[PDB]
Amino acid sequence: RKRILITGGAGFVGSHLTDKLMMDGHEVTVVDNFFTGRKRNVEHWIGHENFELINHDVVEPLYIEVDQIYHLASPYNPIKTLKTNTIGTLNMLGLAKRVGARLLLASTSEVYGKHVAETMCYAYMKQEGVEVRVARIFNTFGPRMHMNDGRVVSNFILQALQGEPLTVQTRAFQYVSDLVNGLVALMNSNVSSPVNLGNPEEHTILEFAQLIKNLVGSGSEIQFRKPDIKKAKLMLGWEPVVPLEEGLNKAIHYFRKELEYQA
Amino acid sequence: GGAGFVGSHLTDKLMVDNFFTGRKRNVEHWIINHDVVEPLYIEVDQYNPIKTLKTNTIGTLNMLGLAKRVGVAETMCYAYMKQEGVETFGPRMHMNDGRVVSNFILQALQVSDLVNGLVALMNSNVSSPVNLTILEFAQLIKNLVDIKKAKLMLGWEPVVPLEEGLNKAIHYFRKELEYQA
Amino acid sequence: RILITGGAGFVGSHLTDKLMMDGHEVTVVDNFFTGRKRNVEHWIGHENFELINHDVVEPLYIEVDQIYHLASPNPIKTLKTNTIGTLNMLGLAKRVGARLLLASTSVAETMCYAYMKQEGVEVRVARIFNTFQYVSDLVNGLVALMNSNVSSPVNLDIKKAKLM
Amino acid sequence: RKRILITGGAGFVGSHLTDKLMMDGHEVTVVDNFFTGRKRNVEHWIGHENFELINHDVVEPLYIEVDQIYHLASPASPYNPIKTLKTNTIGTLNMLGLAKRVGARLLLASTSEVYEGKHVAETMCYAYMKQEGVEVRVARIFNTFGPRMHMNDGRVVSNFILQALQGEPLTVYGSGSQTRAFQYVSDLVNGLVALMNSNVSSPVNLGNPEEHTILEFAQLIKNLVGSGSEIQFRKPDIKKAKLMLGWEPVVPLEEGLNKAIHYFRKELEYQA
Amino acid sequence: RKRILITGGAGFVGSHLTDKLMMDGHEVTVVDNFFTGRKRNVEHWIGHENFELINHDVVEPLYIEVDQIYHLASYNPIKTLKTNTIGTLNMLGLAKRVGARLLLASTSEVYGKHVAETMCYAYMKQEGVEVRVARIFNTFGPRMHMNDGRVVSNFILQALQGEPLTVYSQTRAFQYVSDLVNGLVALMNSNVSSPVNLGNPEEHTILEFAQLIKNLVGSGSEIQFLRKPDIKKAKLMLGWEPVVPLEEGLNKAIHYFRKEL
Amino acid sequence: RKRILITGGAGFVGSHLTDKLMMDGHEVTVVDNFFTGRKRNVEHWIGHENFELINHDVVEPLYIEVDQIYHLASPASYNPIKTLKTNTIGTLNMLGLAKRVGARLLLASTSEVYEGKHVAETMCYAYMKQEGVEVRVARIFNTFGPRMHMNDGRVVSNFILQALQGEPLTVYGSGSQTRAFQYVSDLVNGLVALMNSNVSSPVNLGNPEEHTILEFAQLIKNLVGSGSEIQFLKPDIKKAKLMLGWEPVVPLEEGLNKAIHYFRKELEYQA
Ligand SMILES: NC(=O)c1ccc[n+]([C@@H]2O[C@H](COP(=O)([O-])OP(=O)(O)OC[C@H]3O[C@@H](n4cnc5c(N)ncnc54)[C@H](O)[C@@H]3O)[C@@H](O)[C@H]2O)c1
Ligand SMILES: NC(=O)c1ccc[n+]([C@@H]2O[C@H](COP(=O)([O-])OP(=O)(O)OC[C@H]3O[C@@H](n4cnc5c(N)ncnc54)[C@H](O)[C@@H]3O)[C@@H](O)[C@H]2O)c1
Ligand SMILES: NC(=O)c1ccc[n+]([C@@H]2O[C@H](COP(=O)([O-])OP(=O)(O)OC[C@H]3O[C@@H](n4cnc5c(N)ncnc54)[C@H](O)[C@@H]3O)[C@@H](O)[C@H]2O)c1
Ligand SMILES: NC(=O)c1ccc[n+]([C@@H]2O[C@H](COP(=O)([O-])OP(=O)(O)OC[C@H]3O[C@@H](n4cnc5c(N)ncnc54)[C@H](O)[C@@H]3O)[C@@H](O)[C@H]2O)c1
Ligand SMILES: NC(=O)c1ccc[n+]([C@@H]2O[C@H](COP(=O)([O-])OP(=O)(O)OC[C@H]3O[C@@H](n4cnc5c(N)ncnc54)[C@H](O)[C@@H]3O)[C@@H](O)[C@H]2O)c1
Ligand SMILES: NC(=O)c1ccc[n+]([C@@H]2O[C@H](COP(=O)([O-])OP(=O)(O)OC[C@H]3O[C@@H](n4cnc5c(N)ncnc54)[C@H](O)[C@@H]3O)[C@@H](O)[C@H]2O)c1
Ligand SMILES: O=c1ccn([C@@H]2O[C@H](COP(=O)(O)OP(=O)(O)O)[C@@H](O)[C@H]2O)c(=O)[nH]1
Repeated sequence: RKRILITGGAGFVGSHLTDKLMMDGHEVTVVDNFFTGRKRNVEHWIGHENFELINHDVVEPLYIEVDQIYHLASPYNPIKTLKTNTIGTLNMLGLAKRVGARLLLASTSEVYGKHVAETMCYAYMKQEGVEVRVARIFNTFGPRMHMNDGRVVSNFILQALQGEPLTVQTRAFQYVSDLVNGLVALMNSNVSSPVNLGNPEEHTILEFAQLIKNLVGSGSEIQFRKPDIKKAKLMLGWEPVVPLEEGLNKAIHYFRKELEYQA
Repeated sequence: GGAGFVGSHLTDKLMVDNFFTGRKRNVEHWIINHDVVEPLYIEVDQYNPIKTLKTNTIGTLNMLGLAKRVGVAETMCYAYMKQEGVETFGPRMHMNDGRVVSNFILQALQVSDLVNGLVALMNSNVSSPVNLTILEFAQLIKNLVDIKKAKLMLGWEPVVPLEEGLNKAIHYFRKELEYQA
Repeated sequence: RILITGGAGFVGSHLTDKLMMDGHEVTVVDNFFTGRKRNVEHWIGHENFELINHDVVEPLYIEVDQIYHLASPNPIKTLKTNTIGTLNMLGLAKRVGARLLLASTSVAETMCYAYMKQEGVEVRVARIFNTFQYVSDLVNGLVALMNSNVSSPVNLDIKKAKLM
Repeated sequence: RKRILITGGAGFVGSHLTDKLMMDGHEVTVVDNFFTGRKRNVEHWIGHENFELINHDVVEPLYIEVDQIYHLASPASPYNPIKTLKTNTIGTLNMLGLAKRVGARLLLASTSEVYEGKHVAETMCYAYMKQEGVEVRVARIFNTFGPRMHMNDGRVVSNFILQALQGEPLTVYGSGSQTRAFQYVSDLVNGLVALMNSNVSSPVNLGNPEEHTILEFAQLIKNLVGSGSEIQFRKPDIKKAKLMLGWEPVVPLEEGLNKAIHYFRKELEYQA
Repeated sequence: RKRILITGGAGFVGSHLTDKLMMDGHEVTVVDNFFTGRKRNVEHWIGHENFELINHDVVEPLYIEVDQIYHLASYNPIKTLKTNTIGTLNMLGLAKRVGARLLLASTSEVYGKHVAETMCYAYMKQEGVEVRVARIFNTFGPRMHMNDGRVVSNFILQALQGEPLTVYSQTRAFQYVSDLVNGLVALMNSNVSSPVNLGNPEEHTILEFAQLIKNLVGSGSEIQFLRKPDIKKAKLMLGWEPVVPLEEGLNKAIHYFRKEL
Repeated sequence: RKRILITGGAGFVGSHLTDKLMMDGHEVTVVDNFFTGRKRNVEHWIGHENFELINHDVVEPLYIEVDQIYHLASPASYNPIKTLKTNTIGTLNMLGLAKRVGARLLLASTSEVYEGKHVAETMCYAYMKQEGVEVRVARIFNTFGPRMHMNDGRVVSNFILQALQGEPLTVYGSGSQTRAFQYVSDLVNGLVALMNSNVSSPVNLGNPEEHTILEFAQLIKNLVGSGSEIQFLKPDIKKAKLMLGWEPVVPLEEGLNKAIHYFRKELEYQA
């Protein structure tokens, strides 16, 4: 069992990763500045002997002894984002260099500051021999996700839950636990080249509208880049195993829980 | 300290926090992550005991070092005054604090007047300190499920009755417990 | 290895002598705000003594075994000394595993029991009374209280000190 | 007349830019860490009342009162990727912060290679413009040659001048049908000053659209040098600069090559 | 009347200087880390509206708004060098910043206080800092250091104790302190940039001093064996000269030593 | 073989030292802020595995792990305040470094102690006495050779310049005053000898062989092959000779020729 640091672990993906790593009995250190993260996503672990929550900004230098580093800190405010993606990543690479820790960069499918984040990691690998991992994350959904990210899956759930009409090409979405398995898979693998972590199983916009409507139980009216993971299938033995129905239900539950709290 | 219980209701009426015991949801309808232990520079007009003690002392020292710059914590206020010329239940409250009233509500389910009193003492010239049955609470919560100095120097008094105050608090407690499921 | 903050003072300097007579590596930290360097100058030069011009509100990084924190003197500087200065010695204590004795009177106490409960700092709190009690006996009491096992407060009603 | 700061001003382009701004009577300050720049490139201005040379790294914060900022600070690649990346990102952020703090206009010297860190460098300038209202300018610079240029930059024009001067055979990869577009530095320098004082905050290509085949450069340089050397075996679109700035390369190739050949020859003789 | 900073103003020369400037109704400020100075030397003034004491090391940057800076701050060799170099750099830095006239208290052993001189003239030449350099000669009087080891202290100590005056024919000249202070203020408020000798041009041999002090102490003590100050420049520019006879001087100094012991 | 730090190693003396120590197979680190030094004087070693160049100012604290420290970082003569700070704060720092990492420090002082070089020596002995730092002090006399500052107002530099440029060789007085000059490789050998010796007291490193001003003028005139017109207007190394067994071995004509070559190459570059 290892000492793991998770930047942005108080967010959507980070908190779910935090759950799994705590379950495996690791010393998880979460660093978050709560810009888009919430203390609530990890508050169940506050007090636990192997967990620690630090209100810290990755733009500011951080000095801790850890074994692994999941760098997931990246949020409207373009300057703060650019500084986080660059100065923040440089710092985590500096920290991994100083304490001899492995760093996984949570990059994005949008690379087809995140682009230069990949490069910075490879700059430290090529030059300072820092063990790096680069995951190219595609569209991900689930509990604790940002409800108003304007994305097509979130809108349909919201509109369905409030009885509003569902206002309406293919979309690929993966459940968050799939991604979390993928990150952990990649982290402990020996693949240092970039790896696509997304769900290649696509569905049309209308198909999601019709599926979510049924799963919610609403009387709402309907008005008027596919991820290739053959590398992950082969190098990691990884693929999404959580069915669309099971994942959507857990997410619908979370949204439902949140909307009732705002009344 | 405005991301808290009294902090949020005081922010509300008038329209910096590390979210240690505060939450963003308490003020997010108006949208700095700063620990008051660290020196803060902005131009204005008006469980873990170590962190609590460092906050109340080093923190209050800063705000007095800020107040002085831009024009036991009680004693530090009067030290700055003399030397440097420097001048409860409700929603969003801590449920698991251990308070008698709070405990009864949790077992049964299973503040604006303070905001006025802070404002009234603030815009007044009184720097001197000013103050702002068990069964009957139990039987009332079950159904629904000395300030004389503030009366002469301020003319302020609590005007919200007891039942108006508990029901508004009960609503909040219920809302939270459903969220925990 | 013993560190005495405010050891160029009334009590600190008699405390300084007694500990230098027993041959401990005394280090006196002081800012001379109220303490006179004459009080301890007769020790300057010897191998065991060291005098450091230092204000406790500024962090102090030294390596000692015991800390006789007696630093206490303009009301604002007095409050920064009692609060921050104490937080800096408990931080020094916690950092170098030093046993700390507070010199309370008949807030800093609370910090001292905070660091014991939370960070496991060995602390000693002496509620000192009016001294001119004679100073030689107070040193006897402070030195006795440091090398004992009583964490709680002890007056120097001395029913507790006499029996413990 | 203005107070101008030039980061990387001790290098190839920056020093030529420095010459021009000094001649125009400005208070030019050069900030450089001499990682690839040379003090000789600007030593002629040292002592002059309007010039100041600072040994500074743009990765470290800098606080000086200026009106305009020419951000040319970026090492070249023949090397040290971490320092390059840190310079292009933390360096730019430092200068954008300065420009915001003192109300200064910043021209970023970007590159044609964006068609690393130069890309995210552009984005940061616009982030500051959009959010902090900082006046920014972005030049996308194409291949530039001339005096004070790095001779071993692996570039095709540098190699031909070198091999010709040493009587070595001029090596041509392939059939030499590939085309290369090169601008003299005083042209680029002219584009940069124009762009700075214009009101075009969108990226502007500064390059020489006049192309020539590899074989054409080989033979021209061969003749201009006067050697018995043997021959062995992204085009800049600048209509935006031509229209918004009234700028175009006006220095003929021959005049520019003679001057570059001179610099190389003077340097090679000093290394003997 | 001006805002005067005096570094080392709690020392021997420093403190008598603080006495005059305070008596003249100035706003004096002492910055001192107490390395070889004592609070009782200036305790007389603490609490006064125009006096302020600061326990401060000049090796650490200082930022106060003063008009004139008397830089007198100066066993432990490394700390002394740091104090005399960095310390002086800081006060010259301070003076450049708040436009103050700095007077350096240099010594006659210049014939690193030499470099402190050279720094003051580079800040004058290059940054336009008004500077005053006093080359100070051997001084004695009240509040002087009994155990410093100089020929005059040992000859009062050993006289007063009854111990033999230890003598190692060569000549020394000594001025009284109230005379060095009068000439320090006179140099500050003058227009002389170049260094000016502050001393007493009356040499006495080493053995002469030992028998002299004896007849002043009047104790049963025996004797057992084992750069002349030119002040003409200070005369004509400053109108300053030692006015205190040696005899009266040594008496006042013995009265300090005898009271202490 | 040791890890050696050379401050100011991009200067005249420093780069020639750097060459020698790199040839001897040491791990040489050059620290310089290029205020009077030039990267070209050392660039041939950049890329080599045992060489590292750091653009650093010794007035700023430096933390490196080394065995020996050659402290040559001091500008030549303009800006007095920066010279003063480098010689004092710069030295305090390099001694502070030496104390922290246990390194032997050689200070390059000057014969002018017969500015800031005097007090630089004292600081070294303060650290030796108080902090047990192993220190060495070389009192360097006038040195000439390739890579030297040409416009240092020095009598030999001026004579080569004026001769190379066909200008008249101006000689003040009758030119009967005498000057002693050493070639740089001689000075370097002395420095390495002084560094690896056990002599911690100051040691003069100079060429005791003196010549009159007019003698240098006429020799330099002849060695250049110029038609320049002539117009009109001491190092004691016996301790170095005995303790280190060192003495200058490079003849004057040989040293002057190599120096004349350097000046000549430089003036042509200034065309
Ligand atoms: N969410 C997706 O579907 C998706 C898609 C592609 C890529 N990704 C990648 O996955 C990672 C996790 O994203 P998410 O969807 O959980 O977003 P999120 O906002 O839930 O997670 C970001 C977390 O980082 C923290 N943070 C941001 N800036 C910080 C700073 N300067 N200092 C300290 N903490 C800071 C925030 O407070 C938040 O807790 C992201 O980095 C993103 O690039 C996510
Ligand atoms: N509510 C009551 O009945 C009551 C009773 C007695 C005293 N008080 C006083 O009234 C004040 C209001 O209490 P509340 O009910 O709003 O508590 P709260 O916990 O809701 O709010 C306190 C806020 O201060 C912030 N904070 C704490 N330590 C900090 C630090 N070191 N740096 C930055 N921010 C920090 C927390 O994040 C929190 O938001 C409290 O300070 C307390 O001292 C309240
Ligand atoms: N008998 C009494 O006089 C009496 C009565 C009640 C309480 N006490 C307590 O006993 C303790 C000893 O008191 P004392 O009379 O010996 O004190 P004192 O005033 O004689 O000595 C206090 C010492 O602390 C030093 N000091 C003050 N502030 C400092 C700072 N910020 N940093 C470093 N040094 C600093 C002073 O220079 C002085 O040497 C005190 O802490 C006081 O609270 C004493
Ligand atoms: N010259 C070309 O052909 C060409 C082509 C495309 C783009 N550009 C752009 O033009 C700009 C200037 O190019 P150049 O050929 O003059 O480059 P150059 O390599 O000759 O000079 C860059 C200058 O900046 C200095 N510098 C480097 N890193 C620094 C740091 N971290 N802090 C402070 N100073 C630093 C270097 O020493 C050098 O003087 C570059 O940014 C380059 O991207 C040039
Ligand atoms: N009086 C003489 O015999 C004599 C003779 C020649 C020269 N001088 C010069 O006159 C000046 C005054 O001498 P003095 O006899 O008063 O000496 P002194 O030792 O009595 O005075 C020195 C004062 O400087 C202070 N000091 C020392 N280091 C300090 C630091 N780092 N920061 C702040 N304060 C510091 C000490 O606390 C002390 O008060 C000295 O500079 C000395 O060089 C004196
Ligand atoms: N050659 C001589 O004639 C001679 C005579 C007497 C003494 N010396 C001494 O020999 C040493 C070498 O002198 P030189 O002739 O090589 O002169 P130089 O000017 O060529 O060497 C000084 C070197 O130190 C560097 N430097 C200056 N300030 C610095 C700082 N703050 N940080 C880092 N580097 C800095 C300069 O860039 C330069 O490379 C000097 O200490 C000088 O005092 C030389
Ligand atoms: O005059 C200045 C002001 C800013 N900075 C640097 O530029 C960075 C970015 O500035 P910004 O305003 O974005 O950051 P902030 O000061 O608000 O934290 C800062 O970290 C500073 O280090 C600078 O070099 N010169």
